[PDB]
Amino acid sequence: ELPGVTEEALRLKEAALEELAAQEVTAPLVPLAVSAFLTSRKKAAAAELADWMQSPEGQASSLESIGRSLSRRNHGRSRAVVLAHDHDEAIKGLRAVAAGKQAPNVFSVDGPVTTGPVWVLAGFGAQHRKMGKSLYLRNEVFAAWIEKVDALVQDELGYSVLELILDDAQDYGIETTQVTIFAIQIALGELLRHHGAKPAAVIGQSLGEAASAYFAGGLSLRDATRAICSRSHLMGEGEAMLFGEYIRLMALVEYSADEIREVFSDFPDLEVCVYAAPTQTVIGGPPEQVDAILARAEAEGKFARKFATKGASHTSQMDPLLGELTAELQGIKPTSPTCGIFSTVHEGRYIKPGGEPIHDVEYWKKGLRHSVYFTHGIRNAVDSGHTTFLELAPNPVALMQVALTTADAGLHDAQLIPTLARKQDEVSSMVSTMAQLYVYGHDLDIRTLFSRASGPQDYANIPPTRF
Amino acid sequence: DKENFWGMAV
Repeated sequence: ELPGVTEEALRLKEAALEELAAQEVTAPLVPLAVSAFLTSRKKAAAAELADWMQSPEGQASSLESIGRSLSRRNHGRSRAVVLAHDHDEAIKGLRAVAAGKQAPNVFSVDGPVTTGPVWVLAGFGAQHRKMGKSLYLRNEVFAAWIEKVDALVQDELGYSVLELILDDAQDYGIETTQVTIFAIQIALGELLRHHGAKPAAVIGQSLGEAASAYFAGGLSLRDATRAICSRSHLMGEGEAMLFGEYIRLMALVEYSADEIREVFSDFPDLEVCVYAAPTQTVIGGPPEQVDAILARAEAEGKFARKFATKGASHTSQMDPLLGELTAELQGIKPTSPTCGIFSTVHEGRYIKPGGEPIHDVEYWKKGLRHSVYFTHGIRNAVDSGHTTFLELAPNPVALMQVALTTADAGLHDAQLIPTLARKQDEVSSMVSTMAQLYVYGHDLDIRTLFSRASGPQDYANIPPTRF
Repeated sequence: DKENFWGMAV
Protein backbone atom coordinates (compact mmCIF):
# COMPACT_ATOMS: atom_id res chain seq x y z
CA GLU A 1 0.00 0.00 0.00
CA LEU A 2 2.00 3.03 -1.39
CA PRO A 3 0.88 5.74 -3.81
CA GLY A 4 1.11 5.25 -7.59
CA VAL A 5 2.06 7.96 -10.07
CA THR A 6 -0.74 10.50 -9.97
CA GLU A 7 -3.02 11.09 -13.06
CA GLU A 8 -1.75 14.64 -13.43
CA ALA A 9 1.78 13.28 -13.74
CA LEU A 10 0.84 10.71 -16.36
CA ARG A 11 -0.93 13.41 -18.28
CA LEU A 12 2.07 15.82 -18.03
CA LYS A 13 4.27 12.93 -19.02
CA GLU A 14 2.45 12.27 -22.34
CA ALA A 15 2.52 15.91 -23.19
CA ALA A 16 6.24 15.62 -22.49
CA LEU A 17 6.91 12.53 -24.58
CA GLU A 18 5.36 14.26 -27.55
CA GLU A 19 7.08 17.60 -27.10
CA LEU A 20 10.18 15.29 -27.34
CA ALA A 21 9.25 13.01 -30.31
CA ALA A 22 8.71 16.27 -32.25
CA GLN A 23 12.21 17.39 -31.56
CA GLU A 24 14.99 17.12 -34.15
CA VAL A 25 16.78 13.80 -33.31
CA THR A 26 20.40 13.96 -32.25
CA ALA A 27 23.50 11.78 -32.11
CA PRO A 28 24.04 10.21 -28.62
CA LEU A 29 27.42 10.72 -26.89
CA VAL A 30 29.26 7.40 -27.06
CA PRO A 31 32.21 6.55 -24.86
CA LEU A 32 35.11 4.73 -26.60
CA ALA A 33 37.32 2.90 -24.15
CA VAL A 34 41.01 2.07 -24.74
CA SER A 35 43.29 0.57 -22.17
CA ALA A 36 46.51 -1.57 -21.62
CA PHE A 37 49.06 -2.45 -18.94
CA LEU A 38 51.33 0.42 -20.12
CA THR A 39 50.60 3.77 -21.38
CA SER A 40 53.03 3.32 -24.29
CA ARG A 41 50.94 0.49 -25.57
CA LYS A 42 47.62 2.30 -24.85
CA LYS A 43 48.85 5.07 -27.07
CA ALA A 44 49.60 2.54 -29.77
CA ALA A 45 46.13 0.98 -29.56
CA ALA A 46 44.43 4.31 -29.84
CA ALA A 47 46.36 5.25 -33.02
CA GLU A 48 45.65 1.95 -34.58
CA LEU A 49 42.00 2.17 -33.65
CA ALA A 50 41.84 5.63 -35.24
CA ASP A 51 43.43 4.33 -38.47
CA TRP A 52 40.81 1.59 -38.53
CA MET A 53 38.00 4.10 -37.93
CA GLN A 54 39.23 6.17 -40.90
CA SER A 55 39.04 3.04 -43.02
CA PRO A 56 35.85 2.25 -45.01
CA GLU A 57 34.95 -0.74 -42.95
CA GLY A 58 35.42 1.49 -39.85
CA GLN A 59 33.37 4.27 -41.39
CA ALA A 60 30.57 1.81 -42.03
CA SER A 61 30.40 0.81 -38.33
CA SER A 62 28.11 2.71 -36.06
CA LEU A 63 29.89 4.40 -33.12
CA GLU A 64 27.68 2.31 -30.88
CA SER A 65 28.87 -1.04 -32.14
CA ILE A 66 32.45 0.07 -31.96
CA GLY A 67 31.89 1.18 -28.34
CA ARG A 68 30.14 -2.11 -27.50
CA SER A 69 33.04 -4.10 -28.81
CA LEU A 70 35.58 -1.92 -27.03
CA SER A 71 33.77 -2.44 -23.71
CA ARG A 72 34.26 -6.23 -23.89
CA ARG A 73 38.03 -5.99 -24.12
CA ASN A 74 39.94 -6.77 -20.84
CA HIS A 75 40.49 -3.33 -19.14
CA GLY A 76 43.97 -2.60 -17.89
CA ARG A 77 45.54 -0.15 -15.50
CA SER A 78 46.39 2.42 -18.12
CA ARG A 79 43.08 3.76 -19.44
CA ALA A 80 41.47 6.23 -21.80
CA VAL A 81 38.04 7.33 -22.98
CA VAL A 82 37.08 9.35 -25.95
CA LEU A 83 33.62 10.81 -25.91
CA ALA A 84 32.24 11.22 -29.41
CA HIS A 85 29.00 11.89 -31.30
CA ASP A 86 30.47 11.06 -34.74
CA HIS A 87 33.43 9.25 -36.32
CA ASP A 88 35.36 12.44 -36.72
CA GLU A 89 35.19 13.44 -33.08
CA ALA A 90 36.21 9.93 -32.21
CA ILE A 91 39.26 9.83 -34.45
CA LYS A 92 40.30 13.35 -33.46
CA GLY A 93 40.03 12.30 -29.84
CA LEU A 94 42.02 9.11 -30.32
CA ARG A 95 44.68 10.98 -32.15
CA ALA A 96 44.92 13.23 -29.06
CA VAL A 97 45.21 10.16 -26.78
CA ALA A 98 47.84 8.58 -29.02
CA ALA A 99 49.91 11.74 -28.83
CA GLY A 100 49.43 12.18 -25.02
CA LYS A 101 47.77 15.56 -25.89
CA GLN A 102 44.78 17.09 -24.06
CA ALA A 103 41.23 17.42 -25.29
CA PRO A 104 37.90 18.35 -23.65
CA ASN A 105 36.26 15.14 -24.90
CA VAL A 106 39.17 12.98 -23.71
CA PHE A 107 40.32 11.56 -20.37
CA SER A 108 43.39 9.38 -20.04
CA VAL A 109 45.63 8.40 -17.09
CA ASP A 110 48.76 6.34 -16.47
CA GLY A 111 47.15 4.10 -13.84
CA PRO A 112 44.39 4.03 -11.24
CA VAL A 113 43.70 6.61 -8.54
CA THR A 114 44.73 5.40 -5.18
CA THR A 115 41.67 5.99 -2.94
CA GLY A 116 37.93 5.53 -3.61
CA PRO A 117 35.65 8.41 -4.60
CA VAL A 118 33.98 10.83 -2.18
CA TRP A 119 30.30 11.52 -3.08
CA VAL A 120 29.36 15.15 -2.50
CA LEU A 121 25.71 15.73 -1.71
CA ALA A 122 25.03 19.46 -1.57
CA GLY A 123 22.24 21.24 -3.50
CA PHE A 124 21.89 24.66 -2.02
CA GLY A 125 21.73 27.13 -4.96
CA ALA A 126 21.65 24.46 -7.58
CA GLN A 127 17.95 24.26 -8.48
CA HIS A 128 16.72 25.34 -11.89
CA ARG A 129 13.32 25.06 -13.61
CA LYS A 130 13.53 22.00 -15.82
CA MET A 131 16.04 20.06 -13.66
CA GLY A 132 15.88 16.33 -13.99
CA LYS A 133 13.11 16.31 -16.65
CA SER A 134 15.12 15.22 -19.63
CA LEU A 135 16.89 12.39 -17.79
CA TYR A 136 13.53 11.16 -16.36
CA LEU A 137 12.05 10.96 -19.87
CA ARG A 138 15.04 9.26 -21.33
CA ASN A 139 16.41 6.89 -18.70
CA GLU A 140 14.38 4.03 -17.22
CA VAL A 141 16.47 3.46 -14.09
CA PHE A 142 16.60 7.09 -13.22
CA ALA A 143 12.85 7.28 -13.77
CA ALA A 144 12.16 4.24 -11.61
CA TRP A 145 13.97 5.86 -8.69
CA ILE A 146 12.49 9.27 -9.23
CA GLU A 147 9.12 7.48 -9.01
CA LYS A 148 9.94 5.45 -5.86
CA VAL A 149 10.81 8.77 -4.17
CA ASP A 150 7.73 10.44 -5.59
CA ALA A 151 5.63 7.70 -4.04
CA LEU A 152 7.34 8.26 -0.63
CA VAL A 153 7.08 12.09 -0.63
CA GLN A 154 3.42 11.57 -1.49
CA ASP A 155 2.94 9.57 1.70
CA GLU A 156 4.83 12.28 3.65
CA LEU A 157 3.75 15.63 2.36
CA GLY A 158 0.72 14.91 0.28
CA TYR A 159 1.88 16.27 -3.16
CA SER A 160 3.91 14.89 -6.15
CA VAL A 161 7.47 15.83 -7.14
CA LEU A 162 7.10 14.13 -10.47
CA GLU A 163 4.45 16.69 -11.35
CA LEU A 164 6.86 19.51 -10.49
CA ILE A 165 9.54 17.97 -12.59
CA LEU A 166 7.32 17.45 -15.65
CA ASP A 167 5.72 20.92 -15.60
CA ASP A 168 7.54 23.72 -17.42
CA ALA A 169 5.12 26.27 -15.89
CA GLN A 170 6.18 25.42 -12.30
CA ASP A 171 9.21 27.04 -10.66
CA TYR A 172 10.61 26.03 -7.18
CA GLY A 173 10.13 27.26 -3.65
CA ILE A 174 12.11 26.88 -0.45
CA GLU A 175 10.28 23.66 0.39
CA THR A 176 9.93 22.09 -3.05
CA THR A 177 13.53 22.79 -4.01
CA GLN A 178 14.74 20.66 -1.11
CA VAL A 179 12.57 17.58 -1.87
CA THR A 180 13.11 17.85 -5.58
CA ILE A 181 16.90 18.03 -5.26
CA PHE A 182 16.64 15.07 -2.78
CA ALA A 183 14.63 13.13 -5.35
CA ILE A 184 17.12 13.94 -7.97
CA GLN A 185 20.12 13.03 -5.79
CA ILE A 186 18.63 9.70 -4.77
CA ALA A 187 17.93 8.59 -8.31
CA LEU A 188 21.31 9.92 -9.69
CA GLY A 189 23.23 7.92 -7.06
CA GLU A 190 21.19 4.82 -7.73
CA LEU A 191 21.75 5.23 -11.49
CA LEU A 192 25.54 5.17 -10.76
CA ARG A 193 25.14 2.13 -8.44
CA HIS A 194 23.15 0.41 -11.27
CA HIS A 195 26.25 0.81 -13.47
CA GLY A 196 28.64 -0.54 -10.79
CA ALA A 197 29.78 2.67 -9.06
CA LYS A 198 29.93 3.14 -5.25
CA PRO A 199 31.08 5.81 -2.84
CA ALA A 200 34.11 5.28 -0.60
CA ALA A 201 32.83 8.15 1.67
CA VAL A 202 30.11 10.74 1.55
CA ILE A 203 30.04 14.34 2.58
CA GLY A 204 26.85 16.32 2.90
CA GLN A 205 26.09 19.97 2.79
CA SER A 206 22.92 21.19 4.30
CA LEU A 207 19.94 20.18 2.10
CA GLY A 208 22.22 17.31 0.76
CA GLU A 209 22.62 15.85 4.25
CA ALA A 210 19.63 13.60 3.93
CA ALA A 211 20.52 11.97 0.56
CA SER A 212 24.01 11.59 1.96
CA ALA A 213 22.75 9.76 5.03
CA TYR A 214 21.08 7.19 2.65
CA PHE A 215 24.03 6.66 0.41
CA ALA A 216 26.05 6.22 3.62
CA GLY A 217 23.73 3.36 4.80
CA GLY A 218 22.77 5.34 7.87
CA LEU A 219 19.01 5.66 7.01
CA SER A 220 16.62 3.63 4.84
CA LEU A 221 15.10 5.50 1.83
CA ARG A 222 11.95 6.00 3.96
CA ASP A 223 13.86 7.54 6.89
CA ALA A 224 16.02 9.78 4.73
CA THR A 225 12.86 11.08 2.95
CA ARG A 226 11.31 11.72 6.41
CA ALA A 227 14.41 13.73 7.06
CA ILE A 228 14.20 15.84 3.91
CA CYS A 229 10.36 16.23 4.12
CA SER A 230 10.21 17.29 7.79
CA ARG A 231 12.81 20.03 7.51
CA SER A 232 11.76 21.37 4.14
CA HIS A 233 8.09 21.93 4.90
CA LEU A 234 8.92 23.40 8.31
CA MET A 235 11.39 25.92 6.76
CA GLY A 236 8.96 26.80 3.97
CA GLU A 237 6.08 27.47 6.35
CA GLY A 238 8.40 29.28 8.77
CA GLU A 239 9.84 31.43 6.06
CA ALA A 240 6.28 32.29 4.77
CA MET A 241 5.28 34.03 8.05
CA LEU A 242 8.37 36.29 8.05
CA PHE A 243 8.18 39.95 7.07
CA GLY A 244 10.27 43.06 7.31
CA GLU A 245 11.88 43.25 10.70
CA TYR A 246 12.15 39.51 11.35
CA ILE A 247 13.46 38.65 7.83
CA ARG A 248 17.12 37.50 7.67
CA LEU A 249 19.09 36.93 4.52
CA MET A 250 21.75 34.57 3.37
CA ALA A 251 24.59 35.60 1.16
CA LEU A 252 27.91 34.11 0.09
CA VAL A 253 30.90 36.45 0.41
CA GLU A 254 34.57 36.10 -0.45
CA TYR A 255 35.81 36.35 3.14
CA SER A 256 37.26 33.62 5.32
CA ALA A 257 36.11 32.80 8.84
CA ASP A 258 38.71 35.27 10.43
CA GLU A 259 38.24 38.12 7.97
CA ILE A 260 34.66 37.82 9.06
CA ARG A 261 35.62 37.92 12.78
CA GLU A 262 37.03 41.38 11.95
CA VAL A 263 33.64 42.36 10.32
CA PHE A 264 31.31 40.47 12.82
CA SER A 265 32.88 42.69 15.53
CA ASP A 266 31.44 45.80 13.78
CA PHE A 267 28.29 43.83 12.62
CA PRO A 268 27.26 41.91 15.73
CA ASP A 269 23.94 40.27 14.66
CA LEU A 270 25.64 38.33 11.82
CA GLU A 271 26.02 34.57 11.80
CA VAL A 272 27.90 31.97 9.81
CA CYS A 273 25.77 29.44 8.00
CA VAL A 274 28.19 27.49 5.82
CA TYR A 275 32.00 27.40 5.85
CA ALA A 276 32.02 26.85 2.08
CA ALA A 277 35.67 27.26 1.15
CA PRO A 278 38.78 28.68 2.97
CA THR A 279 37.92 32.14 1.54
CA GLN A 280 34.09 31.80 1.07
CA THR A 281 31.60 31.78 3.84
CA VAL A 282 27.83 31.92 3.67
CA ILE A 283 26.47 34.44 6.16
CA GLY A 284 23.00 35.23 7.35
CA GLY A 285 21.42 38.11 9.23
CA PRO A 286 19.45 41.47 9.32
CA PRO A 287 19.25 42.76 5.74
CA GLU A 288 20.91 46.09 6.66
CA GLN A 289 23.89 44.09 7.92
CA VAL A 290 24.07 41.60 5.04
CA ASP A 291 23.84 44.42 2.38
CA ALA A 292 26.58 46.28 4.25
CA ILE A 293 29.03 43.33 4.19
CA LEU A 294 28.16 42.79 0.45
CA ALA A 295 28.65 46.42 -0.36
CA ARG A 296 32.07 46.40 1.34
CA ALA A 297 33.14 43.26 -0.42
CA GLU A 298 31.90 44.11 -3.90
CA ALA A 299 33.81 47.42 -3.64
CA GLU A 300 36.99 45.46 -3.01
CA GLY A 301 36.14 43.32 -6.10
CA LYS A 302 35.52 40.29 -3.86
CA PHE A 303 32.87 37.81 -4.99
CA ALA A 304 29.33 38.21 -3.50
CA ARG A 305 25.85 36.66 -4.11
CA LYS A 306 22.61 37.36 -2.22
CA PHE A 307 20.19 34.39 -1.98
CA ALA A 308 16.43 34.32 -2.30
CA THR A 309 15.01 33.62 1.21
CA LYS A 310 13.59 35.85 3.99
CA GLY A 311 14.97 33.41 6.68
CA ALA A 312 18.49 32.23 7.51
CA SER A 313 18.94 28.52 8.15
CA HIS A 314 21.79 27.34 10.42
CA THR A 315 21.15 30.19 12.86
CA SER A 316 19.26 30.80 16.18
CA GLN A 317 16.29 31.78 14.02
CA MET A 318 15.46 28.08 13.49
CA ASP A 319 15.00 27.56 17.23
CA PRO A 320 11.19 27.85 16.91
CA LEU A 321 11.20 24.93 14.47
CA LEU A 322 13.27 22.44 16.41
CA GLY A 323 10.64 20.94 18.76
CA GLU A 324 8.38 20.42 15.75
CA LEU A 325 11.28 18.88 13.69
CA THR A 326 12.04 16.50 16.56
CA ALA A 327 8.40 15.38 16.89
CA GLU A 328 8.02 14.91 13.10
CA LEU A 329 11.04 12.56 13.10
CA GLN A 330 9.62 10.28 15.88
CA GLY A 331 10.61 6.69 14.87
CA ILE A 332 13.44 7.07 12.32
CA LYS A 333 15.97 4.22 12.76
CA PRO A 334 19.65 5.30 12.36
CA THR A 335 21.99 2.53 11.25
CA SER A 336 25.77 1.94 11.14
CA PRO A 337 27.28 3.45 7.95
CA THR A 338 28.30 1.17 5.12
CA CYS A 339 30.76 3.71 3.98
CA GLY A 340 32.97 6.49 5.49
CA ILE A 341 31.34 9.80 6.42
CA PHE A 342 32.81 13.26 6.64
CA SER A 343 30.12 14.93 8.79
CA THR A 344 29.85 18.64 8.09
CA VAL A 345 27.33 18.68 10.92
CA HIS A 346 29.87 17.33 13.42
CA GLU A 347 32.53 19.88 12.48
CA GLY A 348 33.93 18.03 9.48
CA ARG A 349 35.03 14.91 11.47
CA TYR A 350 35.05 11.44 9.96
CA ILE A 351 32.97 8.41 10.85
CA LYS A 352 34.18 4.96 9.89
CA PRO A 353 32.13 2.37 8.07
CA GLY A 354 30.70 0.02 10.85
CA GLY A 355 30.84 2.98 13.30
CA GLU A 356 28.06 3.91 15.73
CA PRO A 357 24.98 5.34 13.99
CA ILE A 358 24.94 9.18 13.65
CA HIS A 359 21.53 10.00 12.09
CA ASP A 360 19.47 10.27 15.15
CA VAL A 361 16.77 12.93 15.54
CA GLU A 362 19.29 15.22 17.26
CA TYR A 363 21.54 15.15 14.21
CA TRP A 364 18.84 16.79 12.11
CA LYS A 365 18.21 19.38 14.85
CA LYS A 366 21.92 20.21 15.18
CA GLY A 367 22.30 20.16 11.39
CA LEU A 368 19.53 22.66 10.79
CA ARG A 369 20.49 24.94 13.60
CA HIS A 370 24.34 25.02 13.44
CA SER A 371 27.04 25.96 10.95
CA VAL A 372 27.91 23.60 8.16
CA TYR A 373 31.55 22.59 8.26
CA PHE A 374 31.95 22.06 4.56
CA THR A 375 35.49 23.23 3.82
CA HIS A 376 36.61 21.32 6.90
CA GLY A 377 35.14 17.96 5.84
CA ILE A 378 36.73 18.45 2.41
CA ARG A 379 40.16 19.45 3.87
CA ASN A 380 39.79 16.33 5.97
CA ALA A 381 39.10 14.03 3.06
CA VAL A 382 42.18 15.34 1.25
CA ASP A 383 44.42 15.02 4.26
CA SER A 384 43.37 11.42 4.37
CA GLY A 385 44.31 10.68 0.80
CA HIS A 386 41.10 11.21 -1.28
CA THR A 387 41.41 12.97 -4.55
CA THR A 388 38.20 11.98 -6.50
CA PHE A 389 35.17 14.09 -5.50
CA LEU A 390 31.99 13.41 -7.40
CA GLU A 391 28.95 15.79 -6.97
CA LEU A 392 25.30 14.42 -7.28
CA ALA A 393 23.51 17.67 -8.12
CA PRO A 394 21.41 19.16 -10.85
CA ASN A 395 24.08 21.86 -11.29
CA PRO A 396 27.55 21.41 -9.70
CA VAL A 397 27.81 24.57 -7.58
CA ALA A 398 29.40 22.69 -4.64
CA LEU A 399 32.25 21.24 -6.73
CA MET A 400 33.65 24.69 -7.45
CA GLN A 401 33.97 25.26 -3.70
CA VAL A 402 35.65 21.86 -3.38
CA ALA A 403 38.19 23.13 -6.02
CA LEU A 404 39.11 26.00 -3.68
CA THR A 405 39.65 23.73 -0.62
CA THR A 406 41.63 21.10 -2.53
CA ALA A 407 43.98 23.67 -3.99
CA ASP A 408 44.35 25.49 -0.68
CA ALA A 409 45.48 22.11 0.71
CA GLY A 410 48.16 21.41 -1.86
CA LEU A 411 46.23 19.07 -4.15
CA HIS A 412 46.39 20.55 -7.65
CA ASP A 413 45.11 17.63 -9.58
CA ALA A 414 41.77 16.49 -8.13
CA GLN A 415 39.40 14.51 -10.25
CA LEU A 416 36.39 16.84 -9.71
CA ILE A 417 33.50 14.97 -11.37
CA PRO A 418 30.06 16.55 -11.89
CA THR A 419 26.77 15.01 -12.81
CA LEU A 420 24.05 17.28 -14.17
CA ALA A 421 24.40 20.87 -15.46
CA ARG A 422 22.00 23.52 -16.34
CA LYS A 423 21.79 23.78 -20.17
CA GLN A 424 23.77 20.54 -20.88
CA ASP A 425 22.24 17.39 -22.18
CA GLU A 426 21.40 15.21 -19.24
CA VAL A 427 22.05 11.81 -20.83
CA SER A 428 25.39 12.95 -22.13
CA SER A 429 26.50 14.34 -18.80
CA MET A 430 25.91 11.08 -17.07
CA VAL A 431 27.81 9.24 -19.85
CA SER A 432 30.80 11.51 -19.11
CA THR A 433 30.43 11.07 -15.40
CA MET A 434 30.55 7.37 -15.74
CA ALA A 435 33.40 7.64 -18.25
CA GLN A 436 35.56 9.58 -15.77
CA LEU A 437 34.91 6.94 -13.08
CA TYR A 438 35.93 4.13 -15.46
CA VAL A 439 39.06 6.00 -16.44
CA TYR A 440 40.31 6.76 -12.96
CA GLY A 441 39.91 3.05 -12.15
CA HIS A 442 37.01 3.47 -9.72
CA ASP A 443 34.29 0.82 -9.80
CA LEU A 444 32.21 1.19 -12.95
CA ASP A 445 31.19 -1.63 -15.30
CA ILE A 446 31.52 -0.07 -18.70
CA ARG A 447 29.82 -2.98 -20.42
CA THR A 448 26.60 -1.71 -18.83
CA LEU A 449 26.69 1.52 -20.79
CA PHE A 450 25.57 -0.51 -23.76
CA SER A 451 22.47 -2.40 -24.59
CA ARG A 452 22.76 -6.18 -24.98
CA ALA A 453 23.75 -7.04 -28.60
CA SER A 454 20.73 -8.11 -30.65
CA GLY A 455 22.89 -9.28 -33.61
CA PRO A 456 26.34 -9.31 -35.26
CA GLN A 457 25.99 -5.79 -36.58
CA ASP A 458 25.89 -4.77 -32.94
CA TYR A 459 29.66 -5.49 -32.83
CA ALA A 460 32.56 -4.07 -34.88
CA ASN A 461 35.77 -5.70 -36.20
CA ILE A 462 37.98 -3.39 -34.20
CA PRO A 463 41.67 -4.28 -34.31
CA PRO A 464 42.49 -7.47 -32.30
CA THR A 465 45.06 -7.45 -29.37
CA ARG A 466 45.99 -11.09 -28.64
CA PHE A 467 47.64 -13.64 -31.06
CA ASP B 1 33.62 29.76 -13.30
CA LYS B 2 32.24 27.00 -15.69
CA GLU B 3 31.72 23.25 -16.21
CA ASN B 4 31.55 22.06 -19.92
CA PHE B 5 29.90 19.33 -22.15
CA TRP B 6 31.79 16.53 -20.27
CA GLY B 7 32.54 17.73 -16.77
CA MET B 8 35.62 19.95 -16.87
CA ALA B 9 36.48 23.28 -15.27
CA VAL B 10 36.33 25.39 -18.47
